[PDB]
Amino acid sequence: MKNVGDLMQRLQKMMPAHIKPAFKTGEELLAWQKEQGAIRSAALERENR
Amino acid sequence: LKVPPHSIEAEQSVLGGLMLDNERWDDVAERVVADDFYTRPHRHIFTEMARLQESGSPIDLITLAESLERQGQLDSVGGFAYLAELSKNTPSAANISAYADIVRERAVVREMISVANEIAEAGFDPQGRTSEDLLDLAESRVFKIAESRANKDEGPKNIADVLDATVARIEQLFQQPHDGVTGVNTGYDDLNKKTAGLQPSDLIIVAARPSMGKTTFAMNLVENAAMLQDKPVLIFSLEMPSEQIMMRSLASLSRVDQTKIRTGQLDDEDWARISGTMGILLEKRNIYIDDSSGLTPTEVRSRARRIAREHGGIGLIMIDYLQLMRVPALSDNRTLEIAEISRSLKALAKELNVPVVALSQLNRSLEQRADKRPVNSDLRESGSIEQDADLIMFIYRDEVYHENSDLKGIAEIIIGKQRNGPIGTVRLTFNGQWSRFDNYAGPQY
Amino acid sequence: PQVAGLKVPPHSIEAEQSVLGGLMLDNERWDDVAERVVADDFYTRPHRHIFTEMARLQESGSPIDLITLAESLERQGQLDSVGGFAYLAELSKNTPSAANISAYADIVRERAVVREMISVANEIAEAGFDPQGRTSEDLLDLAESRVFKIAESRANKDEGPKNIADVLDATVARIEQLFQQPHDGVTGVNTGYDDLNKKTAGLQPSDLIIVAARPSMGKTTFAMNLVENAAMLQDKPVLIFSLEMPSEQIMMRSLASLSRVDQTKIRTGQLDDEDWARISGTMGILLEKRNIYIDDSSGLTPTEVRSRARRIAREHGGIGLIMIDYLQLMRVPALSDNRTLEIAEISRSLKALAKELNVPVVALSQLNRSLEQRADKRPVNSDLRESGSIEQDADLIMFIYRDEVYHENSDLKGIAEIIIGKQRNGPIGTVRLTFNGQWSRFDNYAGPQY
Amino acid sequence: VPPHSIEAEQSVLGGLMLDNERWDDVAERVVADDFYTRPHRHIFTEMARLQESGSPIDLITLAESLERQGQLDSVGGFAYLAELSKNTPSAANISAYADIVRERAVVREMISVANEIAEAGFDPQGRTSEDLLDLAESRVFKIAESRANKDEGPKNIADVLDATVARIEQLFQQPHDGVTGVNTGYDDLNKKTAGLQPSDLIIVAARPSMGKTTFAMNLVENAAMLQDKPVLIFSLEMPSEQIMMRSLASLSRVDQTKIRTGQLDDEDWARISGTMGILLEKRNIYIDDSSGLTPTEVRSRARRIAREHGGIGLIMIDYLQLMRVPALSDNRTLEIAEISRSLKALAKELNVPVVALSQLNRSLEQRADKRPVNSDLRESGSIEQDADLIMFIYRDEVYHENSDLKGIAEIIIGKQRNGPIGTVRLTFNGQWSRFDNYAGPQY
Ligand SMILES: Nc1ncnc2c1ncn2[C@@H]1O[C@H](COP(=O)(O)OP(=O)(O)O)[C@@H](O)[C@H]1O
Ligand SMILES: Nc1ncnc2c1ncn2[C@@H]1O[C@H](COP(=O)(O)OP(=O)(O)O)[C@@H](O)[C@H]1O
Ligand SMILES: Nc1ncnc2c1ncn2[C@@H]1O[C@H](COP(=O)(O)OP(=O)(O)O)[C@@H](O)[C@H]1O
Ligand SMILES: [Mg+2]
Ligand SMILES: [Mg+2]
Ligand SMILES: [Mg+2]
Repeated sequence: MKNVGDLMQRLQKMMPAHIKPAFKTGEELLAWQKEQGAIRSAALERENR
Repeated sequence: LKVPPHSIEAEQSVLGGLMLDNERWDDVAERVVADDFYTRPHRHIFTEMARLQESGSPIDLITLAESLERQGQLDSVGGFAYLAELSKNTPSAANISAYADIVRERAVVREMISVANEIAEAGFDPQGRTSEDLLDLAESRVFKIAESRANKDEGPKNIADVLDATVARIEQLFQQPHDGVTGVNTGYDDLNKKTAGLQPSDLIIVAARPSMGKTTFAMNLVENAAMLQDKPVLIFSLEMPSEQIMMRSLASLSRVDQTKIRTGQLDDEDWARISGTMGILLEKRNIYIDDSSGLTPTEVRSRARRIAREHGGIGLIMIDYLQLMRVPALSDNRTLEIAEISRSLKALAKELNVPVVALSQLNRSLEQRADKRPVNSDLRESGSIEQDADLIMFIYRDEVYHENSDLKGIAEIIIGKQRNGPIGTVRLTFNGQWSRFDNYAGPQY
Repeated sequence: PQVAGLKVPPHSIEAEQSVLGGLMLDNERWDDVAERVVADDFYTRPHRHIFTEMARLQESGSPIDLITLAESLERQGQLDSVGGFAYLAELSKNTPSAANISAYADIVRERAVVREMISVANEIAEAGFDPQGRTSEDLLDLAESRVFKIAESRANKDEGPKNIADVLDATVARIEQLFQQPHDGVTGVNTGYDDLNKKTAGLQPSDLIIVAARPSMGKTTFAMNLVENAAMLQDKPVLIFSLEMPSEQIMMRSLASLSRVDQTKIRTGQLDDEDWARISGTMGILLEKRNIYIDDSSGLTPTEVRSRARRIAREHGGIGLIMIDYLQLMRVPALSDNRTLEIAEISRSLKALAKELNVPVVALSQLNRSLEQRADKRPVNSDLRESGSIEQDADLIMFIYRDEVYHENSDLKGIAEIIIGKQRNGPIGTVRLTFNGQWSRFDNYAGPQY
Repeated sequence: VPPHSIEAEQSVLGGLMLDNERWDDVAERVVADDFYTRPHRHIFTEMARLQESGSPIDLITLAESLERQGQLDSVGGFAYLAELSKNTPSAANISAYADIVRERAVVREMISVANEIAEAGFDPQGRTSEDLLDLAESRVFKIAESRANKDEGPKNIADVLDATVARIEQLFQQPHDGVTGVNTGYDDLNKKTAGLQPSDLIIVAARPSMGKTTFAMNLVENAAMLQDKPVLIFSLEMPSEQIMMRSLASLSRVDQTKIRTGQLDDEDWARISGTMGILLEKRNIYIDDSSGLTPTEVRSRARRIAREHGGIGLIMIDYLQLMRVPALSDNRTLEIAEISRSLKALAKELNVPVVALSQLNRSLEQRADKRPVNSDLRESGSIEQDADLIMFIYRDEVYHENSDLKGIAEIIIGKQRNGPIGTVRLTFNGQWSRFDNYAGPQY
């Protein structure tokens, strides 16, 4: 019904441009997730104590 | 003479026409899908073409072979020499999209044949099965084709064909204000939020001890959602017949107590309301009613499919006092009966892409606790509906148990389980002499 | 050989003979079979038409055996044409037990579905290969309607889901028919207790009333008074299931109550002329009417109750009241290991009955003796422990308290109050009635407010 | 006469020439040497060889590909080959015909062998008996060897051992990375597990609100981007249009709520576009929003995927109770046993893991500890005996609201076939349905 590039351009109407992900791939994203999770764990521990 | 019909010629014509024309691809993409073709190499070709028209758009002959190399599939689908002929042919200009139209048509046909074959199979091989669980198979498997502009029958699906529908669900919103709702509107602004609106695939349970207004509540919901929409609804009633139902719903609307209806002591200013709510129920013809005695879930599904066959996929259902629902097959034991029910209901809600409201009851062992705010353990039906469900909204109208309370004219909701969101607690009022809840623009909570 | 025995559509023929052999041999079962089988569920045309007659007569002309059937079958010109009389005799000759029918009608429905699905699959496939230049839109709606016609062949014509407008027409016609005549506050059945109709609007016609109490409050008397009154206040039947005690006591009590004389002047014989006058009057008023019907049974099930009631409904008129007494005796044996589920079953089934006929159902009960250790003793919704399903199904509950049992110093003598404890349409309240039980009847109480 | 059927023959060949799904359901039962005649044997050979790669075998693909081997007007040719397509529209039961074909074929073969035994018995031709009977043995055992389902049988120690040395060989030079199979990212969890082993039943099970469907989505969501190899999801609990919103939200670290409303900022839209486009150049995942299943149906879909391309690497079934095989729905324990055995079969078959979610019975509420164990699930331990791993969940802050453990989900491993028991701590944040590691104090 609608394919990838057209799907992406379709969703792009909802946003402004110059919004790029700057992620480009997967393992980098997982690294970023690891970092954010370990950030959060600390404040979580604070609130517990 | 008797063949599954495929147009291999026109298919390849489409392919080679897309090769030397990377522009006229979205228009074709409105019609053709990878599952729509017949052999495998054409599918590999098409899906790679689409994956590349995402990023690498100018592609005629060779970039496809390069990408096909980058995952290492050369010679698995013919090869470069094979592709040369696919390139040379189809010099067409005028007619491409008609070929796509007819090929999609052929796929619908082929699908119908395969389904008919599965039906006959399960006929010869019932596999320890009743007729009731067999007609339903057949009916559902046909109706799933009759519906569904896209999204062919049972079986898994790739991702892009799902992201289409999901981005459509997101994009339908921004054509209008968000309104808080992502589903159906209840008419209660206190409740749209913590529910995010009734999501239209889910089983709901509206449980309470007997005299708390749960039936009145669900009647109010289906009522309001009759007039914030233009679709059908149903009212199954294992508890009382169409007359009391009509009176109560009518009076919930026109705001005159039932005592001034069945009697006839009513005034002009009341008839003023009645004529209007009447003429506004008649000029829509949404509601349908089912005043049965003893139902099975099979019958429920049957009636639903017919009413959806008439016009539109329906938008809301109500079922009354679920503990009366029987199937004689498992009359020996009751727990598995409840389980099979809840299964059927959930699959229905997921079939027609609708919500369901299925009332219930609670075992009274919450009497002797002296707090009496219900929670998700007092209901004792194996917990087989503490699991299947998606939204559970108990009720506690305090001025039934206590008498001299400051909490009169109130019936607060309690939410126990939400599959897609949080829980909470909500406040509403009750004036049972004409049977309708109302919002509570009151203190903090 | 057997390979060519696979292309045959599945069928049974011995069951098909045996069913009709039993029905022609016995008419008591037509309910069950017609609740499992339809004309087309058979294989061929003769047995189909036979079943057609064996249902269409029992609509109105009940008897259907061998010759009372043929005497109708002839008038449509079908003797010696659907097998004929000589062959038809075979069905009545063999299998003379009528030992099992229901099983021999399940499998027919099974094979019938299994066959009417396959005859559809082939007829879809052949057209899917012979498209006739059709188009999908003109090709799939036929398949929809085809598959759905299967289930439509079974469904009774008047049990489906109604539209709003027809229901609404019924409602406005009801209100119209009311305004053609006085209202009295009543919306159905009357009782005789004007104090009661206001909080109740009469006994409504599609409900499950309950009347619970301790042993000696007198619930039984109250239910008898209700049916007794609704006899003379109607031109329509009633029933009673006196599972407690048999007819020869019930009618003494009822007669006596109607005539304001104590029982102990009847079975003794020390009575006046005024007495016998008031006796003969109520007698000759009961017997010129022929409303009531009684059943001094012993132990029962809802499955038999429905049959005994529907026999009455199909014989003549539609009933308008029922009473059931001391519910606990109603056995449903599969559950007798337990009791909670038993009561749930009974309540469920009686509700379904009453709605299947659009009539009221009085039904009595008992209360567990927990309240005694409270020193208030006015019963409430929490002291009846019978699964508490009766606390859910019922559209009405009306307990009974009467101080002059517990206490004896009473300022409240000869007075029985009615503690309503639930309602599905009206509101709750409390009623104050008087008791004079040497002839077993309750009465109104024109008195102070409460 | 030798017994041999001809109606079953024509029907089978026409049906496979009509419905190209059935090649599995036939070929499981039937062998090319079962037909009494040779042309149809050629035809069946062609069918199997094409369905190896080319699915469409009806008339025209079959005729045109068979043309190249120069075999027309030799099996009855075009018009007879079409006469197959003339009759038999419904393909009523391809299965039973295909059963009796094999039946009579085996009977005929064995009777032939017996006849040859007798004739060589009365006609020795300078033969011993001891050196003879090896031919009787081998002649009789040739039957099933003509049937052998693609070279399955009792392997020898050297082949097995070389498979193992090949494992260590491929594994050693590349970085050890801890993993011994499939990954999850949780570097605290890979230690007690060493990876979801490639051929194992895994089960996940905790009470409703403890959020386990989330955990399974997390596993597939990670293992996709760590691989370039497929997965599956069977959502018997909710349709895809919620699944993808949830998973997208999990990756992009933004709540479900803002999406379905739309009050989110460019900081979020960037992460959305990233995870979107990064899924949409891989096409790993495959979803099914079905409702009612049988394990056979499941096997069919899965094998379809694996035959279309390559081999899968994961499965995630959801809310296993709804999986029926209706023959036994009068009973429960036998039912669950059947699903367990069937999934184990599938799993060992394709050399895949399985992740089959479950539920627990509420009895544990009456225990005052509420840390589940192997007993609280009451299915005669049918899945318990069958697992190759189990790991429960327990999020404290449901029950004891005042507890000093907020968004701290532990993972109680209650059975493990290869490794030992253990315990893990993890953190739950249901705003976007995702677990994270716990770089905090001990456990
Ligand atoms: N938007 C949200 N905000 C807060 N909590 C949420 C939200 N969405 C989901 N949750 C929580 O996540 C949990 C996930 O439950 P789920 O994954 O369905 O497990 P199960 O399938 O066993 O019910 C829910 O119990 C819910 O409390
Ligand atoms: N006309 C009325 N006057 C006063 N109260 C009423 C009236 N109609 C209904 N109610 C009250 O509203 C409540 C609604 O109960 P109901 O809707 O029957 O819930 P359920 O079906 O679960 O019993 C009743 O408990 C009753 O007291
Ligand atoms: N002939 C009588 N004379 C005096 N009192 C009577 C007579 N018959 C009954 N009673 C009183 O009236 C009550 C009748 O109620 P009853 O029929 O016993 O109700 P239940 O069936 O609930 O026991 C008796 O319990 C008794 O106290
Ligand atoms: Mg109700
Ligand atoms: Mg009595
Ligand atoms: Mg789940």
